[PDB]
Amino acid sequence: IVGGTASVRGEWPWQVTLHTTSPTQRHLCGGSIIGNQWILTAAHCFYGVESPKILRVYSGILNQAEIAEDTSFFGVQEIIIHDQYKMAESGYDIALLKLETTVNYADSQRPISLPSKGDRNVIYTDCWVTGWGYRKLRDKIQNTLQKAKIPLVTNEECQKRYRGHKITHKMICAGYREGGKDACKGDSGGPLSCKHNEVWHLVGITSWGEGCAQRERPGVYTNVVEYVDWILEKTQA
Ligand SMILES: *[B@@]1(C2=[C][C]=C([C]([C][N]C([N])=[N])OC(=O)C3=[C][C]=[C]N=[C]3)[C]=[C]2)O[C][C]([C][O])O1
Repeated sequence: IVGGTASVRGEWPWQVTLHTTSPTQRHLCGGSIIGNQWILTAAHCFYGVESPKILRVYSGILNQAEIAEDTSFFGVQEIIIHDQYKMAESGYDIALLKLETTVNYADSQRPISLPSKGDRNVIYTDCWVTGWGYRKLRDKIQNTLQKAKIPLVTNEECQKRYRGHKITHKMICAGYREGGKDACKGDSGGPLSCKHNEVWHLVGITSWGEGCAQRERPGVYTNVVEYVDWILEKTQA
């Protein structure tokens, strides 16, 4: 997260830090708890991941320093990638992680409500992107969970900033026309949370962008509401 600040413990209880143990353990991507056994994240996070066995999900985490060899974690039983996904910039950058065990909710770890199709007309004015990603470019994973408030931008306006891409209705962008605040490497898969009527919604999933926090280069996120049907179908035993 570029241009953000340190988060408060338990402030983003749905945020998880997804790690890979190969070759040696490290943060790989962000993710959001959406069910007692489900994490919603980005599909491009699993490039090269041949098996869910090397994945480890950590919830109720603020600082990466909290994570040690003796720290409890959730194993991944199954990785579910949307069957139409090819690459982040093409859309369909969404994936589900079925945990080997159930998450016991608490103030430090609880789910985030998915957006309702009857909210597409709703205009979010209080959205934040969070993560342990780079603060600058060519940097490194941060210790403390960073947060940054970022206004959404219309797709028509986003399309203007990405003339070489096709910004579909399954994508949603956010950023300041002057840059400065934005998601960056390591923030992938994390949530874009908007607070509407005292309730938090998982509006988007950090997917891609051009560089980090550049002027006239809004971050691009998966438009979660466009996938509630997909999510139901895939999480229904
Ligand atoms: B992801 C991941 C997250 C962010 C980025 C960013 C784009 N973000 C944005 N502007 N909203 O791009 C870079 O940081 C970047 C791009 C090109 C050259 N240098 C840096 C990219 C990727 O987080 C984990 C990673 C795993 O695949 O994906």
